Amino acid sequence: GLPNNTASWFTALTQHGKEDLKFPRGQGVPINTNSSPDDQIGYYRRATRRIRGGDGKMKDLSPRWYFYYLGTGPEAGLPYGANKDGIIWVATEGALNTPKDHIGTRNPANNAAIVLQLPQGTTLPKGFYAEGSRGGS
RNA sequence: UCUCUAAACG
Repeated sequence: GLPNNTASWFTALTQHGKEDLKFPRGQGVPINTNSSPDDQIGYYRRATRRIRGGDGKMKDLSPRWYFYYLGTGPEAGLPYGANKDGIIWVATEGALNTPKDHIGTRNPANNAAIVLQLPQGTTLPKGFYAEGSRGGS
């Protein structure tokens, strides 16, 4: 198999406030045409860019938030709904609680990234900056 | 509550 591709396919949100990207009910799984109905299960996590030591640049900005598919991204070895700090788990009725082998080992670096967007274009948390809801007034 | 990475003004 190819190695674990570890990064998010999608656009990442940036913090304005201080409270974590905590959804109601487990409802917050994004849309992506190049994915099946079984695929639609995943988690949100933080990216403080705050360095434990070595191999990264302090930049002082607010933090970011990334999504991953189930059994993919940095927490790829957790099952669904696991009890770890700064992970927010999300699922659809229609998804399967299996890890995503192809989606978790293939190469995102091949193109542009996928716009993070909810079903119906449901407006993401006011605490955060997304690619939608641009321009005024 | 909680440290994680490629610049932000939904």
